[PDB]
Amino acid sequence: NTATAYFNVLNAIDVLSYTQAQKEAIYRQLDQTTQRFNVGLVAITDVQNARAQ
Amino acid sequence: TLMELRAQRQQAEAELKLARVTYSRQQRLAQTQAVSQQDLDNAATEMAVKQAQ
Amino acid sequence: TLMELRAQRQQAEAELKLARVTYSRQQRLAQTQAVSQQDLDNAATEMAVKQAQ
Amino acid sequence: TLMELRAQRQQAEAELKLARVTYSRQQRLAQTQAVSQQDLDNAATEMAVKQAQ
Amino acid sequence: RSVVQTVRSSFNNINASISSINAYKQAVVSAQSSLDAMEAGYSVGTRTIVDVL
Repeated sequence: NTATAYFNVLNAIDVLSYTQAQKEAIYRQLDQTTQRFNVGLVAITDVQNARAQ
Repeated sequence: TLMELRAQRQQAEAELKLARVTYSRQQRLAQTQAVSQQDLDNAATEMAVKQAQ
Repeated sequence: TLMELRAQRQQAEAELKLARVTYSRQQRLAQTQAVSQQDLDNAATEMAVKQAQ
Repeated sequence: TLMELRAQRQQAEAELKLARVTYSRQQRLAQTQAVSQQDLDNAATEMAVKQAQ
Repeated sequence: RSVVQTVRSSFNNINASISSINAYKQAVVSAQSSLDAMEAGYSVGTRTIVDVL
């Protein structure tokens, strides 16, 4: 149990950081798409899509 | 020759109908903010082209 | 030269068959509301073009 | 003939509007680094073409 | 020590519930606008009612 619980923390750290990087990536994805709507290239629906992401 | 152009005009007469119905049928949705002004600029101009033809 | 046109007409005679079969094959499904009236317009106009040709 | 060119110019006058609005609409998003510099080169050059036409 | 574990975990789960509710709300709004958009697509019949569904 000791060893198991020990490793679990590591794994959690891992997923944490990764999910973080994903966060930033998707974030500037949304920013790009947003600006793209601002110049009017695309439908609002995509904006809401990236929003949901 | 006049008969030749008499038919060749009849072609453009049909294509103008296509571009026009496509444009109005885009705008009627476009009051609900259809696919940006992009396709509206892709429709309003083509109709001008068929008009010039 | 007349032989040349005699063949060149024979080409359009085939393309007209293609556009016509495509049009009827769209409409027969279109009584059950085929893929919008959009394709009905896309078929109806091309047939007019092959007709004029 | 002058009437013919008088219309044929009117066509290019519309296409130039399309390419130009498309170009500015790319650059305005491109201050936020729009879809690479690739599309900027795919837009600025087309405008030069319509300009030459 | 057990109940300490449990209560913290519970608190945490509540927060998770909060964020999840947020996300799904936005997903709802998004899918809704997408719906209305495609409905407008059928307003001139670009699609099929199934798509709408």
